[PDB]
Amino acid sequence: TLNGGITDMLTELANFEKNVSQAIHKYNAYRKAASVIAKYPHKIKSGAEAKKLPGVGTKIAEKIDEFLATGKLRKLEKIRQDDTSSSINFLTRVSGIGPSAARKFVDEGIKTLEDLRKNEDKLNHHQRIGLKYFGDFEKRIPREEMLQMQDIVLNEVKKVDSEYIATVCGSFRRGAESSGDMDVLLTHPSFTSESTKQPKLLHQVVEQLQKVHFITDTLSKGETKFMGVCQLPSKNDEKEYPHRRIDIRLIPKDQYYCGVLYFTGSDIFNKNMRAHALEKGFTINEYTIRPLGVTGVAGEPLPVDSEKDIFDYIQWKYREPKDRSE
DNA sequence: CCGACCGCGCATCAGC
DNA sequence: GCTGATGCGCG
DNA sequence: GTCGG
Ligand SMILES: [Ca+2]
Ligand SMILES: [Mg+2]
Ligand SMILES: [Mg+2]
Ligand SMILES: [Mg+2]
Repeated sequence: TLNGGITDMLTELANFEKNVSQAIHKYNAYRKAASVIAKYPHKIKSGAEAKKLPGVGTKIAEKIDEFLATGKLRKLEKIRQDDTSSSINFLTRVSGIGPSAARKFVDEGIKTLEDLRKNEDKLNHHQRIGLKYFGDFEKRIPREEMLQMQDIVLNEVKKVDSEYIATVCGSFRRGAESSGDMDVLLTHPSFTSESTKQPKLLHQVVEQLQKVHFITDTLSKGETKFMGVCQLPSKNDEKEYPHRRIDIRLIPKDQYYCGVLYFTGSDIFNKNMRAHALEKGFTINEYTIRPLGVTGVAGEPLPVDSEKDIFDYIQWKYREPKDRSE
């Protein structure tokens, strides 16, 4: 947190551009600058110093000078004062409400938690669950609780079929002491890039977890991706644990390494890595890495036997998960 | 300058 | 019903 | 908003 004041300001700018301006490229610009600054091992003394980092340009450097000088940013002070902007920023904190819906609700005079509660009829299923657990979803998950959650998911999955393999990814795999949610990567030998030998592979796991009352709500669900809600069991006489977000992704077994690279993140790391891939003449998704032809069209999937193979193709030294928290 | 900025699953809607 | 676009979300 | 060519 050497430069926490600066990274916080940039993150707030990023969110404004995403949520209010709907300017996704500016959102990404601010996030990139925040990330490069967060990893910079010196306390920043000037905008000039910051501008030497990639992703920090003239405008952000000027903002950093203002912030260092006064401890604030006039641009943000004004944004905080603005009713429409503040309302839109708030509503987007509900899962399922993005920039477009938030502005639509604000138009219709729905702009507070109270307003949402009285207008449940205007929400879709995802938004209604997001509102229901608004408080809980803002809380972080102590790694101690992530470990208990891991034990439950891994054991319940084993009970369904011993051939499943469940891997907890995201911030947890990066070694974080707390996580925003739980991300589970699932494989089964019956599901590969070549064939699907059993139907309902994801379904059966989701069903078992609902049966033991671990999964409590569903935000969205398909053949390969589940997004929903879960909760640890609590003991006699004790307060219940908060409800938590859970994501489950079923990946073809022979594409596990690309899948775990993707699902481990961070999100900014993934964007950085994929961009570099392109520069090197490859394209990366959660399934494969493929060479780009002279025309720029993706060729056939390259052989991958480890996460490190992917790094090797794009000529990056291997980075352990704990070093991917960008 | 300026285009180029990752990549994709699921839900919802418009148009047919 | 299907296809395509869009919104939202995952990392 | 940034920056590579
Ligand atoms: Ca996230
Ligand atoms: Mg996560
Ligand atoms: Mg996340
Ligand atoms: Mg997640």
